[PDB]
Amino acid sequence: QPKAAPSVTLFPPSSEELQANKATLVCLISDFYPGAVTVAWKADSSPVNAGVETTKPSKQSNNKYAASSYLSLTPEQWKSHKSYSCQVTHEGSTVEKTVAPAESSENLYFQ
Repeated sequence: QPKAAPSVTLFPPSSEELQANKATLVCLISDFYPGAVTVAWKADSSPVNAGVETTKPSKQSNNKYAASSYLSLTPEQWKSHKSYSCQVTHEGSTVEKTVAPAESSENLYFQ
């Protein structure tokens, strides 16, 4: 069970939660340590740490563990920035990603 570099994938909030004034970030993590990592997030200027849920990992076809984190914040908080970044700690290594999600998609509106 050697070292495994985790993946980083940021996704926009769901319309279901958005409509109700809510946004939950999703961080896809695969091919990493055996359920051993550090959950961390980064916002526009103010970095995040607490208020994030972590679901138990799961072995893959290659025995590689896969997990994901969820950030609990308002829809306006994320909407303030163009894209979010998910910090993934591994073997003493931390990396973040940045990508702006589609706009055409439905967002927080007057239900």
